[PDB]
Amino acid sequence: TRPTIRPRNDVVHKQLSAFGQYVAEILPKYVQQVQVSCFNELEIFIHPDGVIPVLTFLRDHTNAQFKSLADLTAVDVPTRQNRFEIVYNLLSLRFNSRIRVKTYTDELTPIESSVTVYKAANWYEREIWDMFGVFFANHPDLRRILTDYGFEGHPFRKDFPLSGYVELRYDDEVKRVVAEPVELAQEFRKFDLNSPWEAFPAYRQPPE
Amino acid sequence: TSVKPIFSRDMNEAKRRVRELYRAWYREVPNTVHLFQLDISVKQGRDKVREMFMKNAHVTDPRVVDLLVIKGKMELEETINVWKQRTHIMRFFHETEAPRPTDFLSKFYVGHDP
Amino acid sequence: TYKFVNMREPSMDMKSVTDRAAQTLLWTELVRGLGMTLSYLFREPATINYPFEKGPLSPRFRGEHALRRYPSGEERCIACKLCEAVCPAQAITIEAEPRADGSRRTTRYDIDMTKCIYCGFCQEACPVDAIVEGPNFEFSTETHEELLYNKEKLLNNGDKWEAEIAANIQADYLYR
Amino acid sequence: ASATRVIQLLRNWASGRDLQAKLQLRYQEISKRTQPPPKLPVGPSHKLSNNYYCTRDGRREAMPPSIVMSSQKTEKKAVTPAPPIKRWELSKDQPYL
Amino acid sequence: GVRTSPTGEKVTHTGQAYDDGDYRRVRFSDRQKEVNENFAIDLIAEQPVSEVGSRVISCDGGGGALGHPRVYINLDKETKTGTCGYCGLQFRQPHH
Amino acid sequence: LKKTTGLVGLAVCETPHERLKILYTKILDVLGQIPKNAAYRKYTEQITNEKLGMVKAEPDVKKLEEQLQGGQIEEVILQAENELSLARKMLRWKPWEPLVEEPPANQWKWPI
Amino acid sequence: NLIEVFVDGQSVMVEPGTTVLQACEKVGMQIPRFCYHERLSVAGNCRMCLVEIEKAPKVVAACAMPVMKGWNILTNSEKSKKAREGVMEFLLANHPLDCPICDQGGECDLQDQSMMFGSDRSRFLEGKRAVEDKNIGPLVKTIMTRCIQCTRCIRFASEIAGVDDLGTTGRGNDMQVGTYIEKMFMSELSGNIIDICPVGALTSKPYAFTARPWETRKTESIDVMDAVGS
Amino acid sequence: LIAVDEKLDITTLTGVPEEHIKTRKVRIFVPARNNMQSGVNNTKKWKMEFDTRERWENPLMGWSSTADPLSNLVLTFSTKEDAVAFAEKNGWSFDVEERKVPKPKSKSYGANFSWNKRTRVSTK
Ligand SMILES: CCCCCCCC/C=C\CCCCCCCC(=O)O[C@H](COC(=O)CCCCCCC/C=C/CCCCCCCC)COP(=O)(O)OCCN
Ligand code: SF4
Ligand code: SF4
Ligand code: SF4
Ligand code: SF4
Ligand code: FES
Ligand SMILES: [Mg+2]
Ligand SMILES: [Zn+2]
Repeated sequence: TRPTIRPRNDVVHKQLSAFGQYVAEILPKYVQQVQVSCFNELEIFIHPDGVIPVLTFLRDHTNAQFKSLADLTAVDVPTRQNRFEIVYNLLSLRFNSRIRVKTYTDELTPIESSVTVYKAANWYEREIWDMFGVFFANHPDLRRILTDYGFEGHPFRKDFPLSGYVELRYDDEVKRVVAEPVELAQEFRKFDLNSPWEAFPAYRQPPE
Repeated sequence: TSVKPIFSRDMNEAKRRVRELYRAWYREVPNTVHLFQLDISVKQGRDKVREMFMKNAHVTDPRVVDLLVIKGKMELEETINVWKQRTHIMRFFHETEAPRPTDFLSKFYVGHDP
Repeated sequence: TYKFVNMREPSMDMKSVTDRAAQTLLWTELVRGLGMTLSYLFREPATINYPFEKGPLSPRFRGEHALRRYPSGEERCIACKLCEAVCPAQAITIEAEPRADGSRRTTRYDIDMTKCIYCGFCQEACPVDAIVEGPNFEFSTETHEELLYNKEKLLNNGDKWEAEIAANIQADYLYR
Repeated sequence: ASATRVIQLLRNWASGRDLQAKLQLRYQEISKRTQPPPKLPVGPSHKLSNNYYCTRDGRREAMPPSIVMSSQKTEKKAVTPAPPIKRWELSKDQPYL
Repeated sequence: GVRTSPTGEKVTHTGQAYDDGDYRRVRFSDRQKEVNENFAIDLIAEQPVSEVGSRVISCDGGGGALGHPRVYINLDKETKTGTCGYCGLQFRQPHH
Repeated sequence: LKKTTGLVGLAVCETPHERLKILYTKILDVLGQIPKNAAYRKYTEQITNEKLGMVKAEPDVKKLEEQLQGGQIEEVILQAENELSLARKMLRWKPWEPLVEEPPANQWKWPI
Repeated sequence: NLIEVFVDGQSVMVEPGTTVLQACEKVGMQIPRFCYHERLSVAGNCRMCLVEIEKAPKVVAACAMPVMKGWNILTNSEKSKKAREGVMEFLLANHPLDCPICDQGGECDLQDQSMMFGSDRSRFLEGKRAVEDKNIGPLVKTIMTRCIQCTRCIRFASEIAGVDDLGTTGRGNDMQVGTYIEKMFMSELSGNIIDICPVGALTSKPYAFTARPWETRKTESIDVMDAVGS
Repeated sequence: LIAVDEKLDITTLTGVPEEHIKTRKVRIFVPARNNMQSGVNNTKKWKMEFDTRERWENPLMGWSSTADPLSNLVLTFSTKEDAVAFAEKNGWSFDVEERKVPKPKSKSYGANFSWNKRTRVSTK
């Protein structure tokens, strides 16, 4: 045996691969890619305007009853033309499975709101808008959810500073809390941790 | 190229939306001054609304203008519903920040900032 | 497997109907709750007589920080900055230089106790058992500045608490 | 605990149980605060031979995800993400409360 | 071994002492300066030098797993003592 | 025949077989408007004929629920309705067409 | 003309005389190394760059072995991994437990390559070797118990700085690097032995104990002490 | 779909202050290899970082203070073109440094033992 190595499940890997091929065949218009990670997670990369068709299919189809939306989030990758990557995590209770659907967008391109498919998408898309700046087209009530009232900027973008630009204090002259430019008594000490030696050859990129 | 229009297909429709939002913000300043019990004048509030509208006057992209009017509408509805406090309304005015020097000699005397 | 938490139906015999009617008219379950509260009244309270009685603690407890010494009196800290590296909250500030005898020793060792999250990573990462999180937990101050400890304060804490710190480390060092 | 026989009887009658059997205050039944020293085990990788890290390296066996289908790159039966979940069985210990 | 600056302020084991014209001395008015009296340099100098009859010795600081990482010190230079640099402990070979 | 389905908001159906036959027939009728070569049409037609054959061969409700493996017969009816709605929408969306557009050159490359 | 070799089955066109290490570098693979520097001559004594060829029963020194036509270099094979683990085991077997008091700290090649290419456990149940510390002037601090005898400082001194005052005295496990006499290694290019020494055997004396590599921020500027503009 | 021919500009939407948009010059570069180690894995990607601003010493505790929000902000890009496009759309000034790669070198072990050339080494 190998006590310290995580065991694999080739049966589940095969089942997920088969279902990925199934979905890719059923929806050729939008599905761009299908992957299965080696810890058995199915991932479907679609064109950004197939969000409603693909999600409605994955929710209503008899062989894919993904009735529950576990999560909805975005990832900011500045090096891409479409920096923002919208991620949908679906759970199928009927087949005891989970799926992931991935979409891309940038600052000025809206993504169709999926509140007509899942009701949790309401607050999930409000948070995505608030924290990343992604606009969702037909959203019942799209506004800030987590940031302070009047907060300027979207803090989860990679180019946003960790401590932001303004900070609050109470001013006795005006008898109210005021917003003033940030100024740190001890500046955050940035550590360079990355080792100059390659760790995982299996992910080595071509020299190009 | 052929980019997806968010709300407006041309700059004229974006200008129309900007004018509608300006009318909405202009007609709400008296109510805001009354409800929040601010010590400013209605003229000061309208001048601030014009100034905030006018610092985006250089934008020539209909999509950026659509996003600006979307955010302006959101922050108008925060004011109308009294979700904001007097704190934020007065944060629009920077009444506590010291006057930052703008000439080379004053900046040179003060410190190392460009 | 599963079970139903509320899926039973009442019996409709005349005796059961009369019993339920008596419970409705004569507040039987309400009196039962009264009896439970009275039972608790005649039980013994669980309150300790602080500050003359203290709650139980263990050798693993993480309280106020301290810098230790060798039995010779020499400081254990060698200014290796592993605690500064591992500190989640960035609450440790360290600056070092060669001492007059050439030792690798700290000149500045600060811990912001208002930034510290009392996680104990610094004493896990210390290779010489210099920085420890002692047993003291009653060190509340009246001003914020008094909570920004420096090297003199931490060495004073170590000197004051060394006996108990040594005993706790002796008790718990075989689990580490 | 320390209680008069009358008070214990009244407490038992009021609550309808035997409180002395299940007490919420701890009287000398807990472990001693001083214990003998431990001696913990080592593990499976603490041998002096036949123990090469390359044969027990979990991280280096991670792989990039397998590309099932890519756009860039008989009658098939319809599939499901997994076999349908089996119906749960009602508990034998206590099916109903 | 504490020492007093010409301004009356105690000098710490790092040599810190505010200047005469430094305004920051105001913080100690009606209060005190936190200074630890024991100096590690003085105490470790007070420690004696151990003599062992071997070229290489090992020091773990005392206590085993409760000390510092065990290191080996080469006692070949007859003009100086070998110092364990974790704990500052001096060792030597018997001369003469 | 049964008092409850155990699910809040899901009512017991008195005539499950008739409703299932109606729903499956309607689903098959909607699928006839989809192009024959569409992968969606073949798969859901296959599973609908598979389910429709069972509802016409087993008159016992418990045995039918066992054979369908869809939970309860009310859940099966609800899923048939969801499938019918999806079939109509897919007829509107027409997802059998070739890919709308390829992504940019490195849109899914990771790490990056 | 260029010959064709294979690194892990991938074709590379390399000039004759190119070594295995340089061919792997060409395809983007950096072979572990201690004694090899590309600005110095080739020593081949640390044996850290041993790799497996497809049909060769024996591992070769990648830093000193010219590639032959149609060679397949197995950089991540079992033989290569075990060779690296054995070499790292010997090095760490005699190394001292000085990491917290070592300026090389978070920028040590012994540490990084031990975390990447070595085993995570020690089989050494003996006593370690302790080496007397030499003195070569006010700039470079020598703690020679950490030396791994890679002879980079000797090659650098000689070839680059034209000073032949460094060498190895004795032989066997008791081989030492130094001057054999109390002589100071003073040269206008003396800190580069601080740079090229992979371990904390040679460290900067002005910089001693002041900081750690992760703390520091790096600003890329140029030198103004002379008109070279380094 | 609509056609608009403009340079992308999102400064009005990012919420950055005007001074931190207009007075900032970022440096697009590939990091230089740390000379203390022989690894080359940190020289793969392009970095974007801002110009250094003032840091002073705190009167209490003597810590290092700052008033520059963008002091610790470092962005990672796979290509110079990506980094430049990001800087341009965010409106910062930028200076680009061309990547420096070591030139190929001719290494020969047998050169250590030349019969008539100076490459013969005096020691091993
Ligand atoms: C010879 C012929 C004689 C003819 C007379 C016959 C009368 C004798 C029999 C009838 C007597 C019935 C008792 C009357 C009081 C009944 C009140 C009642 O309606 O019961 C409860 C209502 O009462 C309550 O719920 C009480 C709630 C508040 C309880 C909190 C405090 C009570 C606990 C303290 C105990 C009080 C002890 C009283 C002491 C008095 C000392 C002066 C029913 O309400 P629900 O259960 O919600 O359902 C009704 C609709 N489905
Ligand atoms: S306990 Fe945790 S947060 Fe506190 S100083 Fe130690 S490492 Fe930092
Ligand atoms: S980890 Fe320990 S020895 Fe290292 S700097 Fe911190 S307190 Fe000092
Ligand atoms: S040279 Fe490297 S491995 Fe050796 S003690 Fe120093 S940091 Fe540790
Ligand atoms: S002192 Fe450093 S450079 Fe010289 S041989 Fe030893 S490890 Fe190599
Ligand atoms: S790097 Fe090749 S043997 Fe040292
Ligand atoms: Mg070095
Ligand atoms: Zn020691």
